[PDB]
Amino acid sequence: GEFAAARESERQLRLRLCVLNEILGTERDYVGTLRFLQSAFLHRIRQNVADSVEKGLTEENVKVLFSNIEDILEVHKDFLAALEYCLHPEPQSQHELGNVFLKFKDKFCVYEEYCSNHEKALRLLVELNKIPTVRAFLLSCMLLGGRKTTDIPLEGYLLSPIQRICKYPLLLKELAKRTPGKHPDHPAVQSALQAMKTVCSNINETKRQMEKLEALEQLQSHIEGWEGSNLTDICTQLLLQGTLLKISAGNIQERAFFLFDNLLVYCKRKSLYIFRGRINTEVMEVENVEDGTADYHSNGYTVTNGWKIHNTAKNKWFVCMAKTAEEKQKWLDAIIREREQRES
Amino acid sequence: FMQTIKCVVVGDGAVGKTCLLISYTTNKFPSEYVPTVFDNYAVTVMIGGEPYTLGLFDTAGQEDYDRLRPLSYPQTDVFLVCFSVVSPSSFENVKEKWVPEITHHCPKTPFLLVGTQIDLRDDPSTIEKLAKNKQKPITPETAEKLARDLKAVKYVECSALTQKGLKNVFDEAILAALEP
Repeated sequence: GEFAAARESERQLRLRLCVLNEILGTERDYVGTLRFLQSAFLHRIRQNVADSVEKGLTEENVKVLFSNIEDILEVHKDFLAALEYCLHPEPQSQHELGNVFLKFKDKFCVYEEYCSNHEKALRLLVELNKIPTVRAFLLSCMLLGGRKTTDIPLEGYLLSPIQRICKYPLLLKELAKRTPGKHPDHPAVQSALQAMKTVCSNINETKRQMEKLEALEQLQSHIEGWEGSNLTDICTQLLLQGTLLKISAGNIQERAFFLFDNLLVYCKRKSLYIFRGRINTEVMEVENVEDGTADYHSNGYTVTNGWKIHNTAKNKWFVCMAKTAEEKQKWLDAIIREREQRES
Repeated sequence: FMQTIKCVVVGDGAVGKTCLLISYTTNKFPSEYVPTVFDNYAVTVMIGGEPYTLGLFDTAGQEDYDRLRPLSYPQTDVFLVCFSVVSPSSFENVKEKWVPEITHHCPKTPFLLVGTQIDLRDDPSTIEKLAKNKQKPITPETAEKLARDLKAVKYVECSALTQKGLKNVFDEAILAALEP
């Protein structure tokens, strides 16, 4: 009768203990991994920089490869210690973790620098591996660290943080699941879950915007004869690009157009492109031209999928045309969205 | 001098890819608890009498983070694209999300179509739940159709609970990785 209820009741506690224990243990393992990364590799190359440099490891390479992993480690030593303190001596049913997650939320932002850099790190790594003595060195560090060749290489160990930080919310959802409603930890657990999800969101979006910025940088690096301030100063992302026919001052030129938030650029496609012109969207009026129209702007040419662009700052006009209606709709809608967002 | 193979397991959340990896790697779990964390794990396998190192990587938790996921994809030797046979949504997500992504990031790298939780095909409760939506489980035929369409190497089924076909999934993965 009440014995069934008791059985179930304890059966739940078993699972909760399983959750807490998994959290603690996986944390210990993670910290252990980072510690191995520090002691086996960093300490070794620091012991003798002559060998590392001679055999093909400049400090630039180390710096790019390992990023800010030691800071992450310094965070997780303290965090693990906090966990050990809260779960003293071992996970018990009435133990409440959520607050230790909440206390350390703003500490985790350190990951943002790592992930964003990681994409470069591995891409650097693949290069360094092609060098004989460098690869041999990096294997030597693994061997002198006691661990094996068949065992997981440096790459995975470098990958580990991005895996680790994304797993805390799952742990916390299972924990919130095994936590009773009137349990003192329950709300702290829910809150901790939300916080830890927000962390991952921030990391992700940080990486994204970083990559967009780098896209702008690349695009500028592939354009010769650029005029005015850089895109990185006044733009955040590329919205749309494509080929249009440009009728200006009597000239008929096919050009590559790039729409950035805040401005539009047109270039001559050969660097891959030659800068032809730029227009701040804040002083740009785009006016739709009905298909079939022929005026002095178009030099008398009959228009299909065309429109006129007005640079008010220089009081200049010119005609843009597409080959498909979809392209026209694309550019129009994109400019509309850009202008819509720039105000707010 | 024993070449290592990188196998990356991707797919919808809660299809049981983690449970799959854990069930393959170890037993002696008390089996009432479902561990959520699978750390990267090397496994020595025998193929044609020759030993290889199968590196196992999990992607669980990264589902909502599209920008973070491709950080795991470089240097991959073979992919496992998973979906639950009792979850039409995951099945559709293989077509709408995962295969296009892994093919975008690694065009020349082979991938297998993995159907999971087959043991739930004969669960009357699950059948009822799906019947409320006028749905039904994924038939091996349909999934093989999908596999052939998306140019997957082949379609493999398994149950982490029953361990039916579980090992052979990874065996086939290694085989696909060892294709010239």
